[PDB]
Amino acid sequence: IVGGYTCGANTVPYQVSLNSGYHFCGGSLINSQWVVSAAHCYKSGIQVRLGEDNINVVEGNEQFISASKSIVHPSYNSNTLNNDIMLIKLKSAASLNSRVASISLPTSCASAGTQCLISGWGNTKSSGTSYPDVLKCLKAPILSDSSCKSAYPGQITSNMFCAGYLEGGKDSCQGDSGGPVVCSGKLQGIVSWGSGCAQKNKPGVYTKVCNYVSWIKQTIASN
Ligand SMILES: CP(=O)(O)c1ccc(C(=N)N)cc1
Ligand SMILES: [Ca+2]
Repeated sequence: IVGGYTCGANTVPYQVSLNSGYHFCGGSLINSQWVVSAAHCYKSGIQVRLGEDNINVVEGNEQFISASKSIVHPSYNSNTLNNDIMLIKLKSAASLNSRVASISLPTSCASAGTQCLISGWGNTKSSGTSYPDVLKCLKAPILSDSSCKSAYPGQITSNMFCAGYLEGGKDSCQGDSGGPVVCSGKLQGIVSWGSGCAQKNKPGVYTKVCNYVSWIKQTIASN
């Protein structure tokens, strides 16, 4: 997260860190046994870490659980990043309390103009590199599909939306990938891609979760 603020420990309870020896992507807890992330975050050997603030210190509220299975969307295209969404089932259910909570799936798509909360442990600079130890947050609006398509000609599909500031300076970044975009208490997006981070006229591109609700529910109902 470039240009954001320190969230505060456990103030984003559905935020997860995907660890394979080190933090490599974010994700969101959608029920006690399932996590949603970006398909471009896929790897074998994922350990899911819940209840994290400082990912380098054990502070007392963590639950580290291994994944028993991961399911990349059937239509994921790694060249275009269309359908950049994956499901990860945990080996055992997480214990839910006020600091580890699921985030509700959307019942409708959110509109341009809606303000959302984006969070993650990714890079905090647009030029160099500086990864934070504690969770960063950014409030940003969903942009209109026209400006989104204007910023990225021939690249935005109906499964994507832009959120951010055209002026630059505030955006998600590398390391935030797979993380949540929550608007009015519902998971609306997944940190997916963008050109560089926080550049002028290159807002962040997010997977449009409302389009995948049926696929998520039935996949979890059969696995
Ligand atoms: C494909 P990725 O995971 O490296 C990524 C994700 C988000 C951005 C951004 N918001 N500018 C840039 C790159
Ligand atoms: Ca920790």
